[PDB]
Amino acid sequence: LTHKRRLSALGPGGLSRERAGLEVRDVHPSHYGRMCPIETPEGPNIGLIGSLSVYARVNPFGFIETPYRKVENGVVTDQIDYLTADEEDRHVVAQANSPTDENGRFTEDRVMVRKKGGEVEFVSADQVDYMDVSPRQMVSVATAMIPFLEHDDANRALMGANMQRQAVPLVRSEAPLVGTGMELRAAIDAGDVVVADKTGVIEEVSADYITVMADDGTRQSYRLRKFARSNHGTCANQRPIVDAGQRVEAGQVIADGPCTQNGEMALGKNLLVAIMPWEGHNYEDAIILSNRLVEEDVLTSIHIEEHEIDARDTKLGAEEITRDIPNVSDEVLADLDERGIVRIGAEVRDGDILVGKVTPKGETELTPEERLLRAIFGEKAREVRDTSLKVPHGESGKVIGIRVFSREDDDELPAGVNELVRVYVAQKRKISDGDKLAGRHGNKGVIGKILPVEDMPFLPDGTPVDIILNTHGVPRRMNIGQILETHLGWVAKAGWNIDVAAGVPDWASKLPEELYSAPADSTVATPVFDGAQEGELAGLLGSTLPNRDGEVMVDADGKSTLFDGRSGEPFPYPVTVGYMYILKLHHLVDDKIHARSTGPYSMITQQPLGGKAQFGGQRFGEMECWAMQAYGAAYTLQELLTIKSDDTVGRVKVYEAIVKGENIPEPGIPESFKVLLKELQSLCLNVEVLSSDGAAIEMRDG
Amino acid sequence: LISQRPTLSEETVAENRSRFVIEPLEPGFGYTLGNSLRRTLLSSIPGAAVTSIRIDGVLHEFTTVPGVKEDVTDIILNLKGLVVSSDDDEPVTMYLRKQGPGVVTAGDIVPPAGVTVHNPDMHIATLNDKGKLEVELVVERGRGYVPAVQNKASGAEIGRIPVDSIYSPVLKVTYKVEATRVEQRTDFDKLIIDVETKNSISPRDALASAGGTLVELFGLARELN
Amino acid sequence: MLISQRPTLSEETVAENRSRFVIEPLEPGFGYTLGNSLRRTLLSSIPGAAVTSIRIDGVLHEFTTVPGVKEDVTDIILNLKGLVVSSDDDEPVTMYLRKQGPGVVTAGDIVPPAGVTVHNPDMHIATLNDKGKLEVELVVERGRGYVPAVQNKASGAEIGRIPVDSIYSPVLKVTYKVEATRVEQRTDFDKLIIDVETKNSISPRDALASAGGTLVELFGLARELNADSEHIEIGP
Amino acid sequence: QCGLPKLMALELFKPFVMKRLVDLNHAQNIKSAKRMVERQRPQVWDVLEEVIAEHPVLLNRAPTLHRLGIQAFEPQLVEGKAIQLHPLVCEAFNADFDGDQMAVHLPLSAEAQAEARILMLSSNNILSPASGKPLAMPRLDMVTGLYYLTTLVEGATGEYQAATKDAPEQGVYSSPAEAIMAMDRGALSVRAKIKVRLTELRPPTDLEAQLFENGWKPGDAWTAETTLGRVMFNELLPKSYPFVNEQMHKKVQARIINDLAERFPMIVVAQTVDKLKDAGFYWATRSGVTVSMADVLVPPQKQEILERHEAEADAIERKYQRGALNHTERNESLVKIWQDATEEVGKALEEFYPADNPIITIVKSGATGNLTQTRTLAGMKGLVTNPKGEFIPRPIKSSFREGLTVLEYFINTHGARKGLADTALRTADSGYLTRRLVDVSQDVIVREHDCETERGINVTLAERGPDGTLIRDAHVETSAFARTLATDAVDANGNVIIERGHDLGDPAIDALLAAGITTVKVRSVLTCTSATGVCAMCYGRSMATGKLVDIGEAVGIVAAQSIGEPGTQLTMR
Amino acid sequence: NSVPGAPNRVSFAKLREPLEVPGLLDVQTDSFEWLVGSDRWRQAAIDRGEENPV
Amino acid sequence: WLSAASFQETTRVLTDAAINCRSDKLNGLKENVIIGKLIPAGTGISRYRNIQVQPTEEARAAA
Amino acid sequence: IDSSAASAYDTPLGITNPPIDELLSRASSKYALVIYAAKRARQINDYYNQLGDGILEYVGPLVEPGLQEKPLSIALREIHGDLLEHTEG
Amino acid sequence: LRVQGPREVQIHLVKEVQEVYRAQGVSIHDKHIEVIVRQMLRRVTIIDS
Ligand SMILES: [Mg+2]
Ligand SMILES: [Zn+2]
Repeated sequence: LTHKRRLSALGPGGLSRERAGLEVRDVHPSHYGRMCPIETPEGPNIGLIGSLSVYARVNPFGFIETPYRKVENGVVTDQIDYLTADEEDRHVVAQANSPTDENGRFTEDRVMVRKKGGEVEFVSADQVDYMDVSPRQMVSVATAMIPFLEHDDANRALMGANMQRQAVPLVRSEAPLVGTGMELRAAIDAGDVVVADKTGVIEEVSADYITVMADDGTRQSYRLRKFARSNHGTCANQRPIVDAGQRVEAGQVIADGPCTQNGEMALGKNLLVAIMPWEGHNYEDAIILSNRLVEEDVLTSIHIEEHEIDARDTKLGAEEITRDIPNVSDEVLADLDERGIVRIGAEVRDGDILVGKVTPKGETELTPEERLLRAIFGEKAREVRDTSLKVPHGESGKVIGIRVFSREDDDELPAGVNELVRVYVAQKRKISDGDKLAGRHGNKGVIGKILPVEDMPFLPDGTPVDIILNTHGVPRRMNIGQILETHLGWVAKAGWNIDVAAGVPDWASKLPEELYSAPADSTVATPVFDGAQEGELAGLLGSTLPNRDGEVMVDADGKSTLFDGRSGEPFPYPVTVGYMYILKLHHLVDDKIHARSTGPYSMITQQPLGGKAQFGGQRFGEMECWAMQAYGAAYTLQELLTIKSDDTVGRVKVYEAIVKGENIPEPGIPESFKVLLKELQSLCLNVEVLSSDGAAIEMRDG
Repeated sequence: LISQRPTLSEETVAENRSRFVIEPLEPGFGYTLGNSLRRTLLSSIPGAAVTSIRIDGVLHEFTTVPGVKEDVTDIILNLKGLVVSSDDDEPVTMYLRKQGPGVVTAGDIVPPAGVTVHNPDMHIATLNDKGKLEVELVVERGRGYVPAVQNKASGAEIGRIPVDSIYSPVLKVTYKVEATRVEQRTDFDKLIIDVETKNSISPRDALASAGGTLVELFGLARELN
Repeated sequence: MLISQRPTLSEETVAENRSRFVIEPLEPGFGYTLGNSLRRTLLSSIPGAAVTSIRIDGVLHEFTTVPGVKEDVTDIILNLKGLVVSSDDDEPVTMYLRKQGPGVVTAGDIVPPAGVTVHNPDMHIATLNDKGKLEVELVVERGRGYVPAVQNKASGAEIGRIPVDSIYSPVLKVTYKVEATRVEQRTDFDKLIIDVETKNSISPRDALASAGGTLVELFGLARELNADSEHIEIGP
Repeated sequence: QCGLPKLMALELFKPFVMKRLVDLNHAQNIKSAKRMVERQRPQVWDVLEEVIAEHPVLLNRAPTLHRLGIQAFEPQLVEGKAIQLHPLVCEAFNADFDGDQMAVHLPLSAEAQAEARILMLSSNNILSPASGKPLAMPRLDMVTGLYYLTTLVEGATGEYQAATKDAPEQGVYSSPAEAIMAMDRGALSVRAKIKVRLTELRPPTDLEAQLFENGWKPGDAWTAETTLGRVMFNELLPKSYPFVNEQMHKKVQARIINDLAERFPMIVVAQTVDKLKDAGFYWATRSGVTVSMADVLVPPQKQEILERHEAEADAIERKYQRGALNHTERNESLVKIWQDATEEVGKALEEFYPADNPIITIVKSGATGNLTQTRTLAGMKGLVTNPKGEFIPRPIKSSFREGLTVLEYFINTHGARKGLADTALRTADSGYLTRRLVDVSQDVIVREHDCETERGINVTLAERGPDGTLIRDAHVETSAFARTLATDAVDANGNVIIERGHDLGDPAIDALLAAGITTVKVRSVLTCTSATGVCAMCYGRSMATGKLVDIGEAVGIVAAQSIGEPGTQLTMR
Repeated sequence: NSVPGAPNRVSFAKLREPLEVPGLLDVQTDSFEWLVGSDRWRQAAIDRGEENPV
Repeated sequence: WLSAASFQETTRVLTDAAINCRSDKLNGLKENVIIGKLIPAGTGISRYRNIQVQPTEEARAAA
Repeated sequence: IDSSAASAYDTPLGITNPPIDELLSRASSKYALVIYAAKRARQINDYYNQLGDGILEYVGPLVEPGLQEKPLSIALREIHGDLLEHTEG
Repeated sequence: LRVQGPREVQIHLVKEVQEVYRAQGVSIHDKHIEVIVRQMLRRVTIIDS
């Protein structure tokens, strides 16, 4: 949804990331209601990419319009007018939060307004001729789902908005305890939910099809996608939430999406949190988790990988996919069927054969030793090269689907292609060390320890906490929104009953009539710029209802006396506890780990390639060379420059010496220097290397 | 110096809960005993739970059964909530098989001799007029948490679906001290520990097993001197 | 069930009265169960005897200094609190300390009554000046743990008594550290290390044995609820 | 030590594993060994653990701003897929655990392994090459833990009480062992003053002379009036280091570590730092430092100050409306009024906040945070800036805890986006400057020991003195330290105080100031007669090792990196 | 309350909403239907006031 | 000319070096880094590279 | 005397088993200690991989090695034991 | 440099760099600045060859 609503300032006919100074990367005062000032990339594209506001529309000429309420003679009317920046500058626009009477008359004589150049000033009520519609008009869709946004710094809000788009779908989703109300609309308009077309009753409901009868007499059948790979490898499946015989209405949600529960966006889970250092395992933005998350598959996601191999038509011969595989053992081909492909549901480990393809090799002059070995063992030398598809390094899972394309079956294959088979591998990844978790307020951090159930500090009732957050990270980052969210979440999943006896309490004068009491496990909504205040939050904390034992575990300050899991002695001071809604981000060590001992090399310059998918090495940049020179380690720098990167004979000699246990040979001349020499001579520059005598040294040794 | 040895008493709060009191104890010693008992109860109490299932018409976990509202993943997630007690060391096999419209619960599973299900009211799957479910489960004993065992390691077939097992039958254990026992001085603790189980075993048996394990450990900690 | 490997206990002498006991291998998570319980039992279970209160002749009202001896009241009290004594009678007993003339007063000058013995006759107490006397009466009780100085139990019957803190436990300092080991591709088994320092009236091995015995008695008391339940059997 | 994932370590050490498992007859030849390694057989892991013994690897994190960005560690195997890093080297790598990644390189030859073990070991690089201040020192959590442990609280449980006319002194313990036994019973607190007899801690270089005429040997007993926490902290320090008996602020710990580095071998300093880290982590979790809405209090006089300044601003605006004012004058007056209001609110918040508040404890102990951030969190946000770089006459008078309005949040977004956009440009300019400085000064390498030159550089120690006391200059630690004198220091009534060629230090500066000498002539690389590069004596003491600079060390690169490293935090004003 | 089937969620909001949130995908669908020239776009242009819908 | 060419303004530096026919003596950190030779700093100098290590006479005889 | 006995520390572990300061005292500088150790390790490794049936020229480890101790560790132990000598060039 | 001499320009450069570096609470020893200042005064112009 955010990608579909993105405004980009880069491309043909626009700016560039290099030719743009600190003049366009600023929030002009005309962005109020037309472009979100919070949501923008935090990398090199900061300020050049944004998102539309919630209420922003587009003019026929291409300008962006926002609605305003027309107010005349100090009385706010019910007519909405859309004004662009030019039409907004001439008028004076008030604030959406200004108090109004029952008819529309302003109670106060001073009203906050915005002038032509912004000029936030107080003017009389008769001067006002326009007013905003909602306090959350300036924010986008993603930023409108952060509770207590006004208490957070702009940088923290930006980071939270950016990280909120990287959450992965979990096996089972759970709606947040505290939300902002912009979750039903986001889920419905995102498109991954199923919406009934006409009212009626449900006839047949299954895991893969839903049939809805209608009052008119027309039957509608809905097909639900089940375990379909998305663009980024995650799993997207839809599950019904209706029952046979239930009566639905037009516009009602019938089946949830990947991250959806009953039509509400749900990207994470509600976990009990404690704000305290713990033995240094949560030092410097780290996170400690309980083992209950691993045991009960709370933070578990399904990732689907696709492997494809094609047998095209070659000049030297024809490529055929079959289970010949001339040089293997017998146990490798246990899982392959008659046509040379793995069976559906057969688990494949790293290095296992998925698709067996044999391609012609052509006439080659084999070494005499190889010919002698083949003659002795009787394995005939056939002009075939083994090109079997194997599971890449560090990947595994369970095969769930195989799709085979053939030209003879009337398929629109590209020219020169005869066979094409794609194999899908599905894997369930549990939470583990190194995976990144983050909330909605810009607080991120990798997991450094997963303690068992017994080691976690537990409430006096006996409930262990599930996640522990460092204290020192909150004050220095100005994100007390997370503390307020924790307090309100604890109030939310406890139930409260305000004692209205002897008059309504002073702090609860402005509370709605439906917030005076709520049962346990209730859900609350806190809009962005008009929600719960500090006083109401404190009153709710002080008026919660006890647990099944008739005791209150958290006092009026939001703190509790946690015990110690591994010692048994209670902590000397109370610790803040509550429920925090955290998200699992798409930065997993399963995809970030990389290593290399010997791999592919480039063509023009004999250097290793780059990238995890290409099995490349890590770049040793100029700054690392400066550091090595500063240390004084000449030999390490020499070896890194020559015998690991460019010395062609040096690499093989080093590998042989390491295998045989001998000494590492002396390095030679890197090939990049010879390439530079050949490039200089092509510019009519007579570069020659002189020896001690003065005669040139030839570079054509071989 | 007091020669009055401590004694243990039991009081029942509910069917599956109990409260035990140990008194008198030396000052500063009530907490540590409670912590040791809680850790042993939550860590090393043996039990029984399912380990693998095999549905009729499916081959892997990431699929759906025709006529069933819940796919195989949801069925597996629901099946992890079964509390089953077994007294046979080697794995046993249970059978579940229902056809036609209705709701499949834990009461439709027919267990062999020596194996029982303590919650014949949970929800597994719901079937319409065109759905048939036939799944056989394997029950094995153990303790702690054991992850899924792969087909390659176990040398199983394709239709067998490994399932995570949680053998621990203890839900929630807490403790509190009073420091109210007085014989000649007013500084003697009184440990009060609350035990709750998953109805698989009575709390008395869980406490007895924890006491036995700790007796073995603290006996080997002194006999090998 | 059965444990993968039976834990073993070994002793490493560090000084005249000190040891570093190591218990390994242990199931993951049992190291912290054993360590704190053993520390508490070692510190506050073993019975012993120590000085409860003293009365110094010549010092009745002002507890500032004792004439004729270089050490003041505080230094004498600190020196006496370090005295090790074993008593056979549970009821309190009274000892006497008399020295005449200049010299050095040691713990060997105290006359031991029946059933009361001292283990450090070479402990410095006070240094008398020229032509000085020192008569101090010591009260020895028996108990366990460490009990602070209880105030006077009388409303003025005795005024010369000087209550002092009593260190009944023969074990002085216990520190436990838990590390991690590996057996067969399992870097989660815990190894328990205990460092125990005790007085000269008992050896650290005997203290550990007594603590283990008391803990076995306690958890057997907990076990008697159902003696035929399934538990973890260490073996032989 | 560092944690290395088993799969990554196996991939890196593949040839060594192949050779070793061929030697152990686990495979018949090289191809079989390679197949076994690729299949990840169970017997591979034992060989892998055997071959990574005492084989250092290099860890580097981009960008590498100075030498301490690349250090050598001893590898270890872990179950997970994340590299475990020591918490004391986070400052050296400038790394935080929120998604950062590091690259691991493997030295191969004997020379490379020797260089990794000796030159680039993480236990040998504790002191910065730029200023000499330590980097592997407790910070954040450890500093707060030590601050809680070593602080003193009056009126705590079981404190020392003077002897009365009826009872002796209460709170005197015969040994720290009895003190530990007492606090476990609840009768003592680690922050209560006591008198405990110590027999294993050296006297604080003052009571030693008074008590022990000859010296202090282990086993001697003395009475110290301190708290149990300070006793534990002094037990952490080496045995021959005198008792400190001070509240361990960040500066105090830095001074202690510098003294240990100057007086003790680097291995002892490393062990002491590890022990301090362990103790700080153990005591940090029991310090009771938590953040809550209630703990974020507001001053009660903030409302009155805001009302008074609002009345003054209204009066100024009314005077402007009468015509007897200018827009620039009105803006300047409003800016001054709101700055005064912000200062008053900050002072009120500082006075109102208790000393036991977790936020105040974190800020004052030197762990992290600032007074400005504390004022912003609770109180007045302060004046804000336009996107073009101009103060707005209307400030934000509502704190984050109370909740900002729409337009104030809009202006805050303006400021935050401006700062975020400026940071990247500043960092890029700093990188360019560092590159130019490194590429310029590369032929400055130490070549000799002494060039035998009489020339030098005049350096001032004391300028005037209020009454002839010769007050030390505030910038003498970076102008006169770690330099060698060129000529003998001669004062009135000429006496040779410090001889030629004596490396200046704190005692040398103190002696020079006490003798009435204000200026000295120190040798510097500006005036050197060396044919190629500079010499060891002219360069002087190396800021990292702590002794004379080794012959052949590249000093130009070190100087360029030291100058260009603090470029990101150099805010333009 | 606009959505027929929605979970109950008590709200702390104190201001009545004068205008509901518009369709979040109109920014592209309306533009593309203008480009094609669909009948609904023609009707919308006629109702909005125009001279010649093209 | 090699360090100057590697630093900045490669075209002008190369043209000036070609016209002047300058000779590079290959004594520097960057020049030796480019061609893969040991830098003349730290352990790369002649004083430290030419160390002769032999067992002492006492250990030679005892072993 | 505490000042005379300032070289008191716990038992070094692993890669720092030979104290670095004592090695520096043995050699002249950290560079002409890296070269020292590297050349001694190369000599030891050449001794291990020697043919055996030819001419014995390089001397083996002068100190008793461990089970699978690295040659560099043996070289450092020999350096710390004053069992070698060197002459700078 | 032209008016006073090569010493005063070195003093001025070191002082001006340190004033900028000391304003942000950054401690850098003068011997690091002195190498760069030395590398800037290694050449002279020829007017009477
Ligand atoms: Mg980072
Ligand atoms: Zn010189």
